[PDB]
Amino acid sequence: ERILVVKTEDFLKEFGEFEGFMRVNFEDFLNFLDQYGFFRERDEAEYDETTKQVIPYVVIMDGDRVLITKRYSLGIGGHVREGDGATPREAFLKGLEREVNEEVDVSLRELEFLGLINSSTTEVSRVHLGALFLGRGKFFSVKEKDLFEWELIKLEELEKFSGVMEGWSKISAAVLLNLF
Amino acid sequence: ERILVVKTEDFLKEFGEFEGFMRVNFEDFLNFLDQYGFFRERDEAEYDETTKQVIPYVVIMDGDRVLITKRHNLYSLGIGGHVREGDGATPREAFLKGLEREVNEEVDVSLRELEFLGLINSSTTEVSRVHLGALFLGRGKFFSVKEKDLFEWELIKLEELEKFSGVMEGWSKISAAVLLNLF
Repeated sequence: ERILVVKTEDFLKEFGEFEGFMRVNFEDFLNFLDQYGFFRERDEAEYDETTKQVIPYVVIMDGDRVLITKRYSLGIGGHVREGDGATPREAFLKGLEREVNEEVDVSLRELEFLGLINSSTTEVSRVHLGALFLGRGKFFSVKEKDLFEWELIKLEELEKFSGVMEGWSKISAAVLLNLF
Repeated sequence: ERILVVKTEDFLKEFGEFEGFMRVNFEDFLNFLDQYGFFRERDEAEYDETTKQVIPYVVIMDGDRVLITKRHNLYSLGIGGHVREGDGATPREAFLKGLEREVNEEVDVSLRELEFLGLINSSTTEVSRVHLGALFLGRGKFFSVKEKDLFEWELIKLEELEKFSGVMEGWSKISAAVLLNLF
């Protein structure tokens, strides 16, 4: 499984040093992936902070409710695979679609890029770069019952729930609440 | 007490939208203060998200140890305060003296470099949403806290800071993450 990465060094040169979330221009991010993105074996990428794995991270909203899942997580993330597209930008956009459709049955109406998530507080977060989207649509079901439980919570309740969340979910909760 | 503030619209225009910490150039920031900074009554800024109160926020390191303080009482990392109108003739001048004053009111230290690291902008609390943090690392000799009946302190090794960051909140937690990544 070869997956999409960028050199952390190139990421830092292009977007600067930040911890948490930062809004960026989507065109600029896609241009960045085409210029600096490459593919590596997941087994070598997982432990090597030389690179950051590019992770589309989609928060699903159905009306005024946001989907949260437990194995709580606010976003649905996955890797971008070499086979997902001819170029890093194409692979990214197709992985975004595939990634979400693996976990849930949803009819998306619009997907909005919000920005990037970069955090350094765990071994795993240090080897990941998140591309945060808000996916507005109709939620039908989760694809695998033995993998995930789900809840659809109102934004009024997200304030409460984000206290029991960690990492990217916590950051994404803060961003979503501030946006609305 | 009239204190240094900026309009949120001016802040977002200059620095954009972020949640957490972002590195910025110190000169650019000070220029930003001179261009957009002004002073307003403190009590009347607490209830207003139209403006952000500029808070110098200094993490102190003595050798390879970092200062943690504690007045539920969380451990905290960083000493902050408001910049007062009487600290200087301009926003930049008031900031720089207020930065020094702010720290000296809380602790007895002798600091080499104040290294400006960047800005903290978090929206997770009422106080957070009206505060803009200017994060510095001050390296020096730490002697004591000014008010020993208001705070306890500990100097912890940097390899212990990850543990403490796990139980801290707010700007302390963010600042711990920034410092650990710098090292």
